[PDB]
Amino acid sequence: NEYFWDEPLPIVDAVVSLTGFALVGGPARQDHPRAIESLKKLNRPYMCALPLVFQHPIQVALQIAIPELDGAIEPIIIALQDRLEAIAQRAMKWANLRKKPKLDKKVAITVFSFPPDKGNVGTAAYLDVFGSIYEVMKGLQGNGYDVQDLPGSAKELMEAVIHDAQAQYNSPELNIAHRMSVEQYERLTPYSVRLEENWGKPPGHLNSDGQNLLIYGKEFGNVFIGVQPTFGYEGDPMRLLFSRSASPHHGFAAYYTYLNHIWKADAVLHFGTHGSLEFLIGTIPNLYYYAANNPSEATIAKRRGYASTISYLTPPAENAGLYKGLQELNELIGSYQTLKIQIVNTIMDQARICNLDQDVNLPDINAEEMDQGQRDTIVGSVYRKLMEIESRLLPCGLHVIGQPPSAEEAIATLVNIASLDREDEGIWALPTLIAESIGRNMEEIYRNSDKGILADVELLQDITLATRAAVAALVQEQINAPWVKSLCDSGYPNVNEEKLKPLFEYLEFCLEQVCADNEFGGLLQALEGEYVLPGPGGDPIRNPNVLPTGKNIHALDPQSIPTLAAVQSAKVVVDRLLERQRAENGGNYPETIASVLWGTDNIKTYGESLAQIMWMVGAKPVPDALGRVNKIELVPLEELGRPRIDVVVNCSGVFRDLFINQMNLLDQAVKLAAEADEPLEMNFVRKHALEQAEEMGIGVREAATRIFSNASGSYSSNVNLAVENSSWEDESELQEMYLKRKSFAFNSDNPGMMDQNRDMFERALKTADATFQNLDSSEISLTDVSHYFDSDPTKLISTLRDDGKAPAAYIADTTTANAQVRTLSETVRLDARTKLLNPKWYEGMLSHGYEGVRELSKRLVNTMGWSATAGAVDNWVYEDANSTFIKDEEMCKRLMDLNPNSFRRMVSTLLEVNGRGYWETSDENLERLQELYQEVEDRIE
Amino acid sequence: HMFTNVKSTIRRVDPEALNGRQLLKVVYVVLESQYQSALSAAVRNINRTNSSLAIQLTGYLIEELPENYANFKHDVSEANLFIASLIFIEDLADKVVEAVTPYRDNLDAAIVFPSMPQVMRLNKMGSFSMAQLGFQDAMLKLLRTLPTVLKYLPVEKAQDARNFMLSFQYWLGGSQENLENFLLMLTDKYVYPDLGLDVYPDMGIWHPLSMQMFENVKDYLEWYNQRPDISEDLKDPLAPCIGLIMQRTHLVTGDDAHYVGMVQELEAMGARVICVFSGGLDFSKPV
Repeated sequence: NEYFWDEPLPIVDAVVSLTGFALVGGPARQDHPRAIESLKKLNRPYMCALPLVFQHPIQVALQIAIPELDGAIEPIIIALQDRLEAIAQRAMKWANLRKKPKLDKKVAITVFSFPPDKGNVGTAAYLDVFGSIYEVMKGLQGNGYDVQDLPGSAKELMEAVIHDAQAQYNSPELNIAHRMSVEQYERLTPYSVRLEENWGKPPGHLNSDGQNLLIYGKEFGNVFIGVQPTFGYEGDPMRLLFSRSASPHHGFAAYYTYLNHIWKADAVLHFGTHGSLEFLIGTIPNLYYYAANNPSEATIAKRRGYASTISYLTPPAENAGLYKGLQELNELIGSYQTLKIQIVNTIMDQARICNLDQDVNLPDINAEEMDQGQRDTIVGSVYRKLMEIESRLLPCGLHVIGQPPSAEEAIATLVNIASLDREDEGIWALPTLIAESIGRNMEEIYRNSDKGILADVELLQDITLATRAAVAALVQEQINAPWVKSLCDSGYPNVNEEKLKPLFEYLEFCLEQVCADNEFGGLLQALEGEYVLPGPGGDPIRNPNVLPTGKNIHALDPQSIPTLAAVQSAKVVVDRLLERQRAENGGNYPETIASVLWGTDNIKTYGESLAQIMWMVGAKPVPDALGRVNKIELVPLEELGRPRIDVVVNCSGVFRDLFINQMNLLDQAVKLAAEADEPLEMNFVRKHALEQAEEMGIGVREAATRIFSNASGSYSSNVNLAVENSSWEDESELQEMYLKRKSFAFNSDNPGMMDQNRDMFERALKTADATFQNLDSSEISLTDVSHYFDSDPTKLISTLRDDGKAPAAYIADTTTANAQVRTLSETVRLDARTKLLNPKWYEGMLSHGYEGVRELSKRLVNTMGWSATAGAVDNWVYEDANSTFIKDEEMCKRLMDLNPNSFRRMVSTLLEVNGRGYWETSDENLERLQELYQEVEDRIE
Repeated sequence: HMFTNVKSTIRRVDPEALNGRQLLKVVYVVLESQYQSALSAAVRNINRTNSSLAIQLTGYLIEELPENYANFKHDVSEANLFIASLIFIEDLADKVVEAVTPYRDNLDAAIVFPSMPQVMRLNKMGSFSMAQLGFQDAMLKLLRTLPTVLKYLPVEKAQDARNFMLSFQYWLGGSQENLENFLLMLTDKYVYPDLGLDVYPDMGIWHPLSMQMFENVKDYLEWYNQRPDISEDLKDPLAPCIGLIMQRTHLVTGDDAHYVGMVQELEAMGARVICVFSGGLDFSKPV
């Protein structure tokens, strides 16, 4: 504030901090609001470079996360030259964004994976790519940028970049923006030779032509829309399991050479659609439009692509609703009521027609020989499953950047915001208040609703409807510029009105942030060489501070989790998991549970899934005076009330990158448990560790190695790549690759040395009785991305176990106040019923056209992944998918015309699940699919 | 009972990889299992984070001393630091002094916390022993007596006695970081002085009998009046109150023996004391 100023004006174009600290520290606890306030006034690009660079993976992980909270850009990832030059050149280029006139600025925008063929599908971006690019182009043009020949629409935009994309008359072909020669190539890219190990001498099959390298895209004045069809690539990850290493082909390198040394872009804009499978961009300022609900992958981009990650809202979430057979059943259950035998028999019949017999226990007994309760609980349990399907809050569509939701299409998002207690802000959820007004506990209703008690299942729905109508009253009254009258009109007149006040005062504030249009504003500020406001990810419902969007989003201080609320919520989930495991399998406790840790959900819940694993082993985090969680301790068996349970923990590469300090804590806890002087029947960790130590000839502590991940620099088991390329022969191949890639053991007694320990990995996995993951959210669910099944060891454990027994598979959901520990199959069915097979969902997607079909195949490809890793997909899922999308001749034609490439993917996927034995169906269906594959093959090729 | 108290089967903690670091060897014999686990946690943490120092820790509970006793004598012989606390068993105690006394000169330091007087006589920190001195309540008794001793000693010997008081306060704290500072303080001052082993506000209020600094008068006086070791005369608002000004650096270094003696002398005379410090050179701010 003193030396960077002179009404005074800034005398600096860009700031590079070399301290490695927060802008505003102290003794202790960084002050980010006062740093943000200062950096906003100065309004310059703020870059930070840790002094560690100019010379303990835990120390690095803790340090690097702090400047990110200040909104810092990272100009860096034996001599000083490369580091000094890297920081200097990027600081200059960032500074040049101010010194350069607006009409001379050249903004490049690269698109990934168009047309959407094979390779990795990427992340759950929920992005209308070309629809968003078009809005960006017009926004730039209408602000003073030289955008020449701006097309008439988004459809016209894609047509300009992808000639005949819909394959009507000629085959789809990408617009060639430039043809650089081998001479020009090798001259401008010094690292060309290092790529010749896998691709040989340029050009080489990829991006040819045959003499020149092809730079796909199209120029529109000072704005260039480019296309990177393939990274170089996914394409059979089995080719890289040995001597061969990964390297992008010449075409991929040639693209960024064009932007750096020929078109000379001043700024590049990417979209967070392919996440961690994206890592040559150079010294040019690198912008990303990342989803607000994906902080974890946004920070990887910050640390691997020197990126500034501007956020966009995911589409306005809607209740999934009920449809077809599910609707008829809802109506059947609806009465009852006034009809109160024969109906219960038909309710059970339609429930079996909807295949709900595998979600709720439906005996072969007739209703005539049941009690009053036996009939009440049957219809009550079927009903609660229907309401779970109907009330699932998920996006049904794609988002266009700069196009915020209306007040109307934000009520559903708002009702769930109102359905969560918040001690500070100091308000209670609407349902709890409504429940309190009639002398009830909202969680007692939840617990009873889970048991299938009709009186409580109906009461839940009534309170839900009362909540789902009251919030809409506040929204409607906001539109024309009342919610208490709605509560009375719903039947709850004794609601604490004192507490109703700050609640709706909060909800109205949230409404403005949901509908705020700051997304394009963030891009401008970045391009103008200004300072973009930093904000937190990721889940708006659980944390409305993620709103509004258009900010440079970040993750959190890895020493701030788990919170006390997180560890308490974790015990509940664990107790629920164990209860469900004892029943239907015991009732003995499992001796070992295999879990996966994702960074994403731990950011959103402040360490819940992390805290679950601590509790399984009987350990607790110990915050210091400053509130930093950097210690851990065992809890006495008296407090645990059950045996310590052994764990096998699969940490994602991303989790390892962001939270290696937590991996350190976990490994400490597990080893403490194994050393505990406790009876073996009370300590399954020690029970196993002792046995393993003898058989391996090592010490107990070393035998207690349970915390694993990818090797440093690596991400995923590559199972997702193999599934997306259909490049594997049998399940043993996938599992072999899993054991090779995921068996790198973390050591809290030697943190820097993460060595492979496949022997320990297998011995630990052999003892697993259960498999466990936490659901991130409804938007990022089991079929929305491929990472879940990628880390899934379910079938692997079957082949490892001597008894060949398949472990029980569970998925925890804490995205609402009603925490559920579902089985894997139950969750897969929930995804199928609410997304792929749901008219409300697929029609919403298809209403965006070309990119809508891509979303369909994505959900279907990931479903196939679950068949390969766990076999958790019921046959009716594929059969119904084939019904609505392929047997329907009208829908089949609509799909093939909208998007030949994505339709081709749906066909082959259905063809594949049958070919491998996951889908049994009539030959008439297989013959039709086999033909449709040829019809679309010809259109494209 | 193991059901209500978490106990460990591990007596020995070794560094995974020595590397280019110096090795500190510590032997403890203790009664409380909590300090066993806290010491171990402190040692394992230092081994995994410190880039110039590694610690080997071997320990036994007093009853375990018969196979173990043979290793005990050998561990003591190679030890830099010897620690003992709450040792109250006649033949057991005698076995301890027999094993320590030969190497009492070899040990860089020998720290015995409230035990049988026979064991207490093993205490040796630099020039300070159980000479020169003129369950939880027993530790407070000895702790509060230490400042009263400082004045009768020369400066260099006073600081040794203060370091003893300091390591005693860390021990009573019992936290993992308390014991880490305990070991690192003992190492830097008596074992590896040339290793350069090296939260404090810019200015504040300090009292030797308080482990935390105070950043305002209110918090300090609140703490002052709750002290059970002082006469009610000191808490009287009409009591003589003397302010002391000192450099923060001597507090963060631990070389504050004469400051501690100054505070004790004033209090002994019936004066309430307010010691301010600053890291800067404008001492008008704390004033």
